[PDB]
Amino acid sequence: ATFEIVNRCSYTVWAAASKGDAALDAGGRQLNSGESWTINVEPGTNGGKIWARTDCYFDDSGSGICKTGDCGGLLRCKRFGRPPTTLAEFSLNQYGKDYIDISNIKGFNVPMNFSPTTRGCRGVRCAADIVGQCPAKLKAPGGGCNDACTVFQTSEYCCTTGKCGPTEYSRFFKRLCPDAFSYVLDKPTTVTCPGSSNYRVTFCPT
Repeated sequence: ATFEIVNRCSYTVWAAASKGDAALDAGGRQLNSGESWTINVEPGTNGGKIWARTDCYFDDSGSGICKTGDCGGLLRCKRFGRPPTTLAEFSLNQYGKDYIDISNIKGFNVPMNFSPTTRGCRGVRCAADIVGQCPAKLKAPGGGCNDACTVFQTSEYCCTTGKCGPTEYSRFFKRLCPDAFSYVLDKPTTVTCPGSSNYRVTFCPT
């Protein structure tokens, strides 16, 4: 499957793509404002994610640091990124269908649209100014809006036992972005697409 990753932000981002224990395609690349990077993701990839990283520095070897979304200091990510990260999440070719969503469970750094480029389903979007409107206690001093689990490390925020409810903090993310997951047990906003669909992830869609 193809994923065209498009940076519409006015700032550079370093795109990342991983399924947690491995890179997808090259795993990461710099995207200046306006640039597009097309990746190939193997059919059947389960639990893949794409995200933006901000304010990165990399040496000649591809080692360094990002202020949001850092994946072990690598340009080419092999693992998931450090919160806060808005997440485009997908599982492909799962009993004949693809499943896509956006999540704010690991916080928010960059606004996102995640849409099919092929027929048969709708896109999802989280494009509100979550960083600007972020509750004081959630603001990440390194940049972005943290989720409550990251900040407070409680069973209720992290849904550790599988029995958690919405919270004042999850309701903030849900109010700004109704079509993204706000907490682990949120009413799902996952979209079913035809198996083997192709996609575009656009940072800063509006």
